[PDB]
Amino acid sequence: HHSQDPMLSKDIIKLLNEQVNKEMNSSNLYMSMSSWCYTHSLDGAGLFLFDHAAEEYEHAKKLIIFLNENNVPVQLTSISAPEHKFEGLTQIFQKAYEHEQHISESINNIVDHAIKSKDHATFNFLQWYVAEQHEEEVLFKDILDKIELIGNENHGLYLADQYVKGIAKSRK
Amino acid sequence: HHSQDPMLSKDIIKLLNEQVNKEMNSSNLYMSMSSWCYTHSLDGAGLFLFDHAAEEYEHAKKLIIFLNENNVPVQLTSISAPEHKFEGLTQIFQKAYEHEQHISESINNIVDHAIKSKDHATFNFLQWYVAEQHEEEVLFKDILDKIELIGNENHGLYLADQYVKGIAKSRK
Amino acid sequence: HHSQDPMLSKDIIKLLNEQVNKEMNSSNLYMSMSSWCYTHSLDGAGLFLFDHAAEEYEHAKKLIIFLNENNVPVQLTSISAPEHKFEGLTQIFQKAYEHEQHISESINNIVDHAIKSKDHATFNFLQWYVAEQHEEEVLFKDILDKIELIGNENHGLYLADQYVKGIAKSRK
Amino acid sequence: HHSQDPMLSKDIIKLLNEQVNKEMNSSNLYMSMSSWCYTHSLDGAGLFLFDHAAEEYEHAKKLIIFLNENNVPVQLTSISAPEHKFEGLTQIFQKAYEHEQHISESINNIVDHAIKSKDHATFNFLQWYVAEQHEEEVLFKDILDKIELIGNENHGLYLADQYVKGIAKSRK
Amino acid sequence: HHSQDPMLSKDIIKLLNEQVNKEMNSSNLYMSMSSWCYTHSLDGAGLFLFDHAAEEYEHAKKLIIFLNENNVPVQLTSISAPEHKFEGLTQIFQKAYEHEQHISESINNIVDHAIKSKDHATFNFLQWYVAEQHEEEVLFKDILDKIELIGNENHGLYLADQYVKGIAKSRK
Amino acid sequence: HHSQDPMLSKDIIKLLNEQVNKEMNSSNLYMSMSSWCYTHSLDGAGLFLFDHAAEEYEHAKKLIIFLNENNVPVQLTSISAPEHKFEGLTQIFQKAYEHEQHISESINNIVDHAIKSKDHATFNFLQWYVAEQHEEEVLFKDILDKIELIGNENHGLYLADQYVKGIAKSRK
Ligand SMILES: [Fe+3]
Ligand SMILES: [Fe+3]
Ligand SMILES: [Fe+3]
Ligand SMILES: [Fe+3]
Ligand SMILES: [Fe+3]
Ligand SMILES: [Fe+3]
Ligand SMILES: [Fe+3]
Ligand SMILES: [Fe+3]
Ligand SMILES: [Fe+3]
Ligand SMILES: [Fe+3]
Ligand SMILES: [Fe+3]
Ligand SMILES: [Fe+3]
Ligand SMILES: [Fe+3]
Ligand SMILES: [Fe+3]
Ligand SMILES: [Fe+3]
Repeated sequence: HHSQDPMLSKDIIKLLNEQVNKEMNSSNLYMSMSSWCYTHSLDGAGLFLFDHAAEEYEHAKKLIIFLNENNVPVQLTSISAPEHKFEGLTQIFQKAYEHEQHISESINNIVDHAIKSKDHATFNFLQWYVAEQHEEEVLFKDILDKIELIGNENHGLYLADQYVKGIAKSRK
Repeated sequence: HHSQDPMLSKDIIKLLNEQVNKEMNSSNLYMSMSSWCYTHSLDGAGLFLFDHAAEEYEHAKKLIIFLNENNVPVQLTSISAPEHKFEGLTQIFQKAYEHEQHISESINNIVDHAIKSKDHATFNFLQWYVAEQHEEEVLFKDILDKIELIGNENHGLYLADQYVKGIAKSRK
Repeated sequence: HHSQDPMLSKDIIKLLNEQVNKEMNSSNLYMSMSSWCYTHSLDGAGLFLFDHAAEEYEHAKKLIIFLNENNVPVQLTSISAPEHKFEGLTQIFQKAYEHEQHISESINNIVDHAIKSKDHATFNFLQWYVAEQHEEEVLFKDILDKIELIGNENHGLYLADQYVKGIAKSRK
Repeated sequence: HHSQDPMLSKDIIKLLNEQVNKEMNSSNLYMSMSSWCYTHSLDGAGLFLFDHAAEEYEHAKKLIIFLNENNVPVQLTSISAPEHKFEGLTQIFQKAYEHEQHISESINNIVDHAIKSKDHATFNFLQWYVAEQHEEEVLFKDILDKIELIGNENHGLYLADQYVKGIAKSRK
Repeated sequence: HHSQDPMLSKDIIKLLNEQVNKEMNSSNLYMSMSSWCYTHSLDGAGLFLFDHAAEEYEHAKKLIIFLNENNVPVQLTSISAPEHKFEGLTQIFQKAYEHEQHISESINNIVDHAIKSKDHATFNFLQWYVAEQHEEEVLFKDILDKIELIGNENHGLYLADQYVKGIAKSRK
Repeated sequence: HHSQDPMLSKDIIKLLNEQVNKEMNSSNLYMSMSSWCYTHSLDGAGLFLFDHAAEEYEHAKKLIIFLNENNVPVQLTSISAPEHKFEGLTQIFQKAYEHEQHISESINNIVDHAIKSKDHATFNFLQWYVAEQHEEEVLFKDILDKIELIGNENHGLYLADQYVKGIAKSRK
């Protein structure tokens, strides 16, 4: 039997499939960061990063659904093992914020290509993703700001972890 | 500051981490099978396999939570690129059933090791997973039996896909 | 058409099929004991033993369901005619308690074999059955204890039968 | 102590006891037919025949209750091992319908004997059983008619099994 | 009058009776630790440890109930006078965590012996206890981790005690 | 840091700590009596005495709470092993009633000393305990009276145990 061709252009297909893989890679990075926190008495950050990891995978799934509905083959590549070597809470959140900036840039690039290609189905679809990623990037900026404001001296780590725990609980 | 040592034995830690990675690999395999179905006019099987993929990832997350609570570092490996080329619906479900048999065996091995090691915290924890995996294995056996009973001749693929669609919707 | 092979090992299949037949045999034994009581003015014990007979058959049915779901042929043998010759209420409950001990032993043997064979699907499945059989064995111990405490002298049988009637009614 | 004599005549006692044993035999036959269906990818028929088997045992229990209330000893015989080898769905339902015809005849015989003996307590008691058996006999006639109308060619078995599955679910 | 023999084996009887006494030793230890905290301005830890002591006694009672139902004599030994002198909050929780590890090991040993003896009534019964003990052991690990993360330096004791107070209140 | 001195006098501290240990001893005695009843077919008395044992420990805990709130160190001594051998139901309740009389005397002594010392905080606190102990003493007098009224002959033990069972259940 004959099935209809992919409804999206080759360039958009490539960008979206790359994004699915990016989100899967991201989810594993956050699981690794989460585990570091949990094994270093930082269960507030552990919980926050675990729930964030789960959310990034939810994004991957929503992108997959869009590919499926457009008859676009989902092309899953090898998901690289995440980094696991971390120096401390501040470094983890510094890395995480930089990572979120990279994710934001990647989404901006897809949306820009959708505009250039006149693919307004894809442009319109990605709007929830633009909005949610913006919220996540801001969130990581705010947490990093707070960790750096508190510091790590006299009970600093405890204060920071409890702050992050509060955020984790308020979001679930 | 000093954090407490992992609460599980070395062998159990390794088997559980390997299981997390098995479930992640499984989830990506099912996403790939799902995509094949969606791109070959089999949206019933597509939906079923997508939802199943998401469920295997849920299992991975529950395993991660247990590792976290026991102060056990989670070691995520590189998740292999799943098979993407398939012959048809029957082959996909034949492969899936064999895969579920492998997953069941892997869990049996962990539970057996927990008994031998006298790790009854882990034995007790794994019981939901034993039960859910058994249900999933039986489910794939049943779907494969039904696909083989219907066959591929005449409107066979349509009938089989609609049957699988019904299961997918009922499990939501 | 091809149907999938039994999902359980040959040894486990044999043990479970034997257990189905054991429960059917047990249900008929209890019906016989019940009838003896009803025809000797002991309607309290009659009701109790009838309802117990029905419960043992419910166990047989649940075991059958498990065999069915695993694609295991149910092999029903001849169900031997139950003993019908009884001396009195005490003897009936002495025999019944010994019988329940035998049933408990038989279940212990299946669970032990499941562990040895690493069949944790079956181990996990049998847990409701282990728990319920334990309750039933304890119940028969308690009733036998009470019958022996009361005795059969001045209104003893009436007192014992009314005691058992109370239990029967409280359980339904 | 003295217990009152059986309240029913010798002939009626024998026919009723024989009927209890007939229903027990019937229940085991249907369990065997059900198992054949479940192991040959016919889970619709499997479910239907399992539930029917359980219902025949319910009839046996109601007959036993009546014997008990009339101070009539229940005489349980050895329940024969049921047929376990079958040719297919059509043969199973052909055999089942013939079996239901036999059961209907057996009940007709008891009711007739009750009239001849002027045992109107028994005649009156049996009316629910006459009514329920008639419904069951008609049901098996209808299912057999449908299996024969569909046939075994093409997707015939699948269609027939799904039809029977629908009936099974609607009767729950 | 004759009462039925104990329903458990001599070895299991010994292990379970030892466990009852272990829980009653534990309960008294925690009451003593709790008192130390209350008399040294640590009412958060005082409350937590008092409530924990009460819970260990609840476990002892549940074990006693199981012994009673199996006609097993409860053999209460002398309960040793608990340690009453302590160095501080960190030492108390270090000692408590080590103690909970010992309790976990003791339960693992009973469960292992139940498996070896084929006593699946006892195995099944102990599962709530395995699960609850695991939660308690994890809890003490978590509290010790937090006490160590905070430290005893300027306001440290206050912060740690308030943290423990929050846990105590949330578990009520 | 400085913690405030105990708020009670040395004599009152001694009497209250002695009372905590008395109640713990009492609870273990009643657990032993309960077990005797349970292993000699007297589950009515078994349940009653088990629940009473638990209640005596509840008293111990309430006393401990009062010591804690007054910054008074709790001084737990060795709890000696309870008597495990008994002659029968009457003997157990005779011993129990005498024991309750002793407990009542001990409380009277503390209250008297509180009045003499002008410790009206303690006098006021103990009023629930005076009232509850009075009810318990009266209860054991009533049960002993009933056991003696019934006797040990001709179903006497059964009648007495059932009477006590009724009280146990009504107090739950
Ligand atoms: Fe993000
Ligand atoms: Fe994102
Ligand atoms: Fe501070
Ligand atoms: Fe699975
Ligand atoms: Fe799985
Ligand atoms: Fe039983
Ligand atoms: Fe049973
Ligand atoms: Fe009497
Ligand atoms: Fe019928
Ligand atoms: Fe019938
Ligand atoms: Fe058709
Ligand atoms: Fe504990
Ligand atoms: Fe414990
Ligand atoms: Fe008292
Ligand atoms: Fe008292």
